Amino acid sequence: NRRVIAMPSVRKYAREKGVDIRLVQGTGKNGRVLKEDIDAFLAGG
Repeated sequence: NRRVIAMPSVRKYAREKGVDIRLVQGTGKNGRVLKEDIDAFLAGG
């Protein structure tokens, strides 16, 4: 197995944008992928 440190909202996010939290830049407590983390993943440059 391999549980991810994301929230029910962040999941919908990656599901609505097409991103995979599993590989997002989780900066939250204990590497927690938050909304800002999702935007950061898709953003950059």
